[PDB]
Amino acid sequence: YQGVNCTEVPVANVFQTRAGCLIGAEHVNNSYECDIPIGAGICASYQTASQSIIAYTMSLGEENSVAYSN
Amino acid sequence: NSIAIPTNFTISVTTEIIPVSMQKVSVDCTMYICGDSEECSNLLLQYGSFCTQLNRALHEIAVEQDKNTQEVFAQVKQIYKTPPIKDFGGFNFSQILPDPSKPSKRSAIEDLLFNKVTLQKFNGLTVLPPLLTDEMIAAYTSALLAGTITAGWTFGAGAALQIPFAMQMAYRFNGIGVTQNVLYENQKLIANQFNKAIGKIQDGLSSTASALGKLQDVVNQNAQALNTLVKQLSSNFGAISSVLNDILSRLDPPEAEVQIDRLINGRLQALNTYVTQQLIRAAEIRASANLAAEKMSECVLGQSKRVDFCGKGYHLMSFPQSAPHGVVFLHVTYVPTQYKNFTTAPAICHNGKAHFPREGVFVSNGTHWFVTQRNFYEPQIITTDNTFVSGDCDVVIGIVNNTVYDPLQPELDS
Amino acid sequence: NGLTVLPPLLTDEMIAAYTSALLAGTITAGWTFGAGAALQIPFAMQMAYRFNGIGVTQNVLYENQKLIANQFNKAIGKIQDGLSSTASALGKLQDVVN
Amino acid sequence: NSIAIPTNFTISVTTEIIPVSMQKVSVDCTMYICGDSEECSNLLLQYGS
Amino acid sequence: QALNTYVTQQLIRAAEIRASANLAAEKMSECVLGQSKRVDFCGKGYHLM
Ligand SMILES: *[C@@H]1O[C@H](CO)[C@@H](O[C@@H]2O[C@H](CO)[C@@H](O[C@@H]3O[C@H](CO[C@H]4O[C@H](CO)[C@@H](O)[C@H](O)[C@@H]4O)[C@@H](O)[C@H](O[C@H]4O[C@H](CO)[C@@H](O)[C@H](O)[C@@H]4O)[C@@H]3O)[C@H](O)[C@H]2NC(C)=O)[C@H](O)[C@H]1NC(C)=O
Ligand SMILES: *[C@@H]1O[C@H](CO)[C@@H](O[C@@H]2O[C@H](CO)[C@@H](O[C@@H]3O[C@H](CO[C@H]4O[C@H](CO)[C@@H](O)[C@H](O)[C@@H]4O)[C@@H](O)[C@H](O[C@H]4O[C@H](CO)[C@@H](O)[C@H](O)[C@@H]4O)[C@@H]3O)[C@H](O)[C@H]2NC(C)=O)[C@H](O)[C@H]1NC(C)=O
Ligand SMILES: *[C@@H]1O[C@H](CO)[C@@H](O[C@@H]2O[C@H](CO)[C@@H](O[C@@H]3O[C@H](CO[C@H]4O[C@H](CO)[C@@H](O)[C@H](O)[C@@H]4O)[C@@H](O)[C@H](O[C@H]4O[C@H](CO)[C@@H](O)[C@H](O)[C@@H]4O)[C@@H]3O)[C@H](O)[C@H]2NC(C)=O)[C@H](O)[C@H]1NC(C)=O
Ligand SMILES: *[C@@H]1O[C@H](CO)[C@@H](O[C@@H]2O[C@H](CO)[C@@H](O[C@@H]3O[C@H](CO[C@H]4O[C@H](CO)[C@@H](O)[C@H](O)[C@@H]4O)[C@@H](O)[C@H](O[C@H]4O[C@H](CO)[C@@H](O)[C@H](O)[C@@H]4O)[C@@H]3O)[C@H](O)[C@H]2NC(C)=O)[C@H](O)[C@H]1NC(C)=O
Ligand SMILES: *[C@@H]1O[C@H](CO)[C@@H](O[C@@H]2O[C@H](CO)[C@@H](O[C@@H]3O[C@H](CO[C@H]4O[C@H](CO)[C@@H](O)[C@H](O)[C@@H]4O)[C@@H](O)[C@H](O[C@H]4O[C@H](CO)[C@@H](O)[C@H](O)[C@@H]4O)[C@@H]3O)[C@H](O)[C@H]2NC(C)=O)[C@H](O)[C@H]1NC(C)=O
Ligand SMILES: *[C@@H]1O[C@H](CO)[C@@H](O[C@@H]2O[C@H](CO)[C@@H](O)[C@H](O)[C@H]2NC(C)=O)[C@H](O)[C@H]1NC(C)=O
Ligand SMILES: *[C@@H]1O[C@H](CO)[C@@H](O[C@@H]2O[C@H](CO)[C@@H](O)[C@H](O)[C@H]2NC(C)=O)[C@H](O)[C@H]1NC(C)=O
Ligand SMILES: *[C@@H]1O[C@H](CO)[C@@H](O[C@@H]2O[C@H](CO)[C@@H](O)[C@H](O)[C@H]2NC(C)=O)[C@H](O)[C@H]1NC(C)=O
Ligand SMILES: *[C@@H]1O[C@H](CO)[C@@H](O[C@@H]2O[C@H](CO)[C@@H](O)[C@H](O)[C@H]2NC(C)=O)[C@H](O)[C@H]1NC(C)=O
Ligand SMILES: *[C@@H]1O[C@H](CO)[C@@H](O[C@@H]2O[C@H](CO)[C@@H](O)[C@H](O)[C@H]2NC(C)=O)[C@H](O)[C@H]1NC(C)=O
Ligand SMILES: *[C@@H]1O[C@H](CO)[C@@H](O)[C@H](O)[C@H]1NC(C)=O
Repeated sequence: YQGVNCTEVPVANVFQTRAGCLIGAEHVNNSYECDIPIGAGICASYQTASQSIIAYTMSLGEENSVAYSN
Repeated sequence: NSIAIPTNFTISVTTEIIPVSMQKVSVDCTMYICGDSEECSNLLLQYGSFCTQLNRALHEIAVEQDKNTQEVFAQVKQIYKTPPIKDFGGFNFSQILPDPSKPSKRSAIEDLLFNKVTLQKFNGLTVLPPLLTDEMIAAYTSALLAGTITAGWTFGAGAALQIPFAMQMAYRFNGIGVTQNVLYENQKLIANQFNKAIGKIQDGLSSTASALGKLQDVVNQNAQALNTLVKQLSSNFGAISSVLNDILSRLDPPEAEVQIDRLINGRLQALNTYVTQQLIRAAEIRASANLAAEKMSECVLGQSKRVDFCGKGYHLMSFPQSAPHGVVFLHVTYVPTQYKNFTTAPAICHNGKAHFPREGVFVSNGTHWFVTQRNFYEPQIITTDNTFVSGDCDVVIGIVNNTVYDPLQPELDS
Repeated sequence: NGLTVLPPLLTDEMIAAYTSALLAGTITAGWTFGAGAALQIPFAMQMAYRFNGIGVTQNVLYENQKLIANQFNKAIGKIQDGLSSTASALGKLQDVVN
Repeated sequence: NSIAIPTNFTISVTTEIIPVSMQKVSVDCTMYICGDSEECSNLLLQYGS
Repeated sequence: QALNTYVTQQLIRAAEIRASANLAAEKMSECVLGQSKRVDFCGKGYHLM
């Protein structure tokens, strides 16, 4: 529900994101590559554990480190 | 028979601003025309499927905006962290690298840029947020800049190791037509000029306010379009009033239908005009974004030989900085400053043969003859290692008579 | 009927002056041009320097200068005659007006 | 095991034509629709801007 | 309706002309003020002037 407040959402597994109210997805805090874009940096995907859809913040890539010298 | 050759140089830094994306807008077709009314809603179904077409067009524009941003900024998927040792041979990069002491991981110049751009729902109009937040854009830009600075010409190939910065500067000096010894003997002066130019750009941004007119124009145009669309909702269009509730509460259905029809036609025309002009403006913005992506890939990740594609002069480096709905480039160039006069010749005749320079020009300061390169004055003795031989001394127009030295005879004598 | 056409900001003489200044500066200043402190660089040296950028050595130009100049002059004259005879050269510019 | 190498050259000059700008036109909206008529002018104000 | 049609088509034509002008400016800066290594950007063959 785009641009809506869950407290209260009379027009309506409940989570308040920066893009609106999301119903039917489970929130996690592990970042991954975007699969289905929601908006404001939030992405969603379904994967194994059956019929479970999760919402996470997008990841920008694999970190790289180099040895510093002169 | 004259030629001018520079005896000095200066380092120059300029800026460039390019729009990338614009605001995303969604509109409810029936709510705009027949907001909370059933007679109007039932009359609207007689017109077919205009609302679906308008909604589809606006949705395609909204998707294209995110595609533009993704194409411009997310080019390289490796994240490089800020070097812990800020030793780059004397080059100051503090004003363009992220500030670790602030909650928003922006550089000082990005903070200056993000403070110069400034700045109806129940009519069915909604603005929805972009996919990538500003922090993500800043992170992409920072990773790109740090990787370019630290990895040199390796960068995306993987197995990256810290390449010394002065080696990169010498290698890019070589691509203009100047030998490395110039940089390795004027390093401190070059670094001083670079730092002064960066500070000058910072001050110029801190004082002037009209730098970002390119980015301000897009916002102004979009706001004006939306304001006109909203104001067209109070027109009469030949009916008795511009309120549906009034005419529903006053008149009977048989004539209310006629006047509601007039109002419906007016509102439909307004929506059509808005959508068409938005489509054209989106096409223009897409062209600008394509230019920005080409500029990034050809100037930030390599050297460009195209004239005036990366600022005025000979291109050395360029650094990106993020701006609201846009991108800013900082081009570093080489500019010769102090010229001097000499006499020149096309060829040298020594003992019945003509000599041409392998590189550079033959130059004379009144008595002696030397050979230098065109972009910096560095005379040296004319030998058989600097030149090559072709033909005799009667076809070239303007040949001289003296004189080629052999670097072997002293060795053979001893 | 309410329709008006209003003139451009730069007249044709100004456009011609800009073009002439650009061409003369390019011909006389060679690779210096906009850097300032301009001095007349001999034209044959510019031609040799641009020959070097293709993959041909300078001695070719310095030994075939007269033939090269003859071919250049003949080509310029041929273009002039072709413009003086043919009328459909500027269809690109005619289409916009039409 | 063969190769061809030129033994001569010629200088060539060609042309190219590019449009730059077009004609500038200004139109009076009310004079076109309701040229010199007050009833039409007053009816036009009902259509907004 | 007539005025609306005229204005819209003029807008599209102006966009096309602007693209052509951008090409002309790039051509001037890359072919008149320097040598170009891009194939067939400045005529057929190897570019000199
Ligand atoms: C090629 O181009 C470069 C670039 O300009 C030039 O060579 C340098 O030119 C700069 C000026 O453009 C010179 O800088 C000035 O030097 C004067 C003498 O230097 C002595 O004094 C300073 C004082 O700090 C010492 O640090 C230095 O080591 C020397 O002992 C100074 O009098 C000047 O300082 C004054 O002005 C500055 C502001 O400009 C103030 O900040 C100072 O406090 C002071 O009031 C200034 O430092 C420099 O000396 C030149 N040589 C170098 C860098 O080696 C030439 O034009 C040219 N070089 C060629 C052809 O070789
Ligand atoms: C090149 O890299 C060097 C480090 O390698 C940088 O040097 C430091 O830069 C910081 C940032 O400008 C300086 O911190 C500043 O300190 C000021 C107070 O101390 C200075 O001024 C007093 C006199 O009042 C001197 O006695 C003292 O020694 C210092 O010189 C603060 O007032 C500054 O804050 C002000 O400016 C910032 C600009 O970002 C504003 O945001 C603030 O609101 C405030 O108005 C600032 O914090 C530090 O002093 C520098 N070190 C030294 C030794 O001078 C160079 O800045 C860097 N240069 C470039 C061009 O990149
Ligand atoms: C660049 O360098 C070249 C070579 O070093 C110079 O070319 C020589 O120039 C000198 C003059 O400075 C020439 O010397 C003169 O030659 C005359 C012609 O005779 C020669 O040519 C004929 C051609 O048919 C031959 O058959 C003949 O055998 C000779 O080889 C002579 O008549 C001259 O003699 C007269 O003048 C002298 C002046 O001192 C008197 O002493 C004599 O008694 C006599 O009156 C004179 O010797 C020489 O021939 C040139 N060499 C060639 C190969 O052409 C360029 O001049 C020089 N250019 C510059 C700008 O410095
Ligand atoms: C290369 O540069 C040289 C100079 O360095 C130019 O040479 C002169 O060019 C001008 C312009 O074409 C010539 O002037 C012409 O003179 C004609 C009359 O004299 C010629 O013809 C008679 C025979 O009738 C000969 O006896 C006489 O010697 C001359 O050869 C005029 O009739 C011409 O005018 C006609 O053409 C012009 C074209 O612009 C039209 O506008 C006129 O209306 C008219 O129809 C013209 O004025 C001059 O004669 C040339 N000099 C010499 C010595 O021949 C070259 O033209 C130039 N070439 C290129 C390709 O750039
Ligand atoms: C590489 O390519 C070049 C370019 O073509 C060629 O070398 C030249 O080839 C041209 C022919 O394409 C030659 O031009 C002709 O030369 C003939 C002999 O030249 C003598 O006679 C002329 C008469 O004016 C004298 O001026 C000259 O100095 C010589 O003494 C002439 O008979 C031709 O003139 C006739 O035709 C022209 C029109 O073409 C008329 O205007 C004349 O009045 C006359 O009727 C013509 O001039 C040219 O000489 C060649 N030059 C050189 C240096 O070779 C070759 O194909 C090739 N060169 C190589 C491989 O070395
Ligand atoms: C929409 O929900 C947000 C919650 O994220 C509200 O923001 C806070 O709401 C609580 C109570 O709902 C207040 O006590 C806080 O002061 C609010 N914070 C801020 C920064 O405003 C927000 O008020 C809600 N909006 C509406 C219109 O109800
Ligand atoms: C990841 O998410 C979990 C939620 O399941 C976090 O656990 C909660 O964290 C909040 C604060 O962020 C606490 O107030 C709750 O008490 C925690 N709940 C439980 C059951 O532990 C977890 O902290 C998150 N991970 C990180 C690193 O913040
Ligand atoms: C590049 O690789 C060399 C070895 O191939 C690294 O040398 C190592 O240096 C560390 C100390 O910094 C020693 O403890 C190791 O024993 C060295 N390796 C060998 C095989 O002798 C070098 O450090 C690497 N470059 C950087 C910047 O770390
Ligand atoms: C380039 O500068 C030199 C100075 O180094 C100029 O030489 C002068 O030439 C004039 C005659 O042309 C003499 O009267 C002066 O005495 C010369 N000056 C010196 C210091 O010798 C030279 O003219 C300049 N180049 C051009 C093309 O004028
Ligand atoms: C400029 O010309 C002068 C001659 O007028 C050159 O002076 C001589 O140069 C040689 C070799 O360069 C030295 O061995 C002599 O000792 C010099 N003589 C004097 C009196 O200094 C000078 O070298 C030339 N300079 C340049 C940069 O071309
Ligand atoms: C790297 O080497 C330079 C000399 O080449 C020296 O000045 C500098 O202190 C060294 N830094 C580190 C971190 O080893």
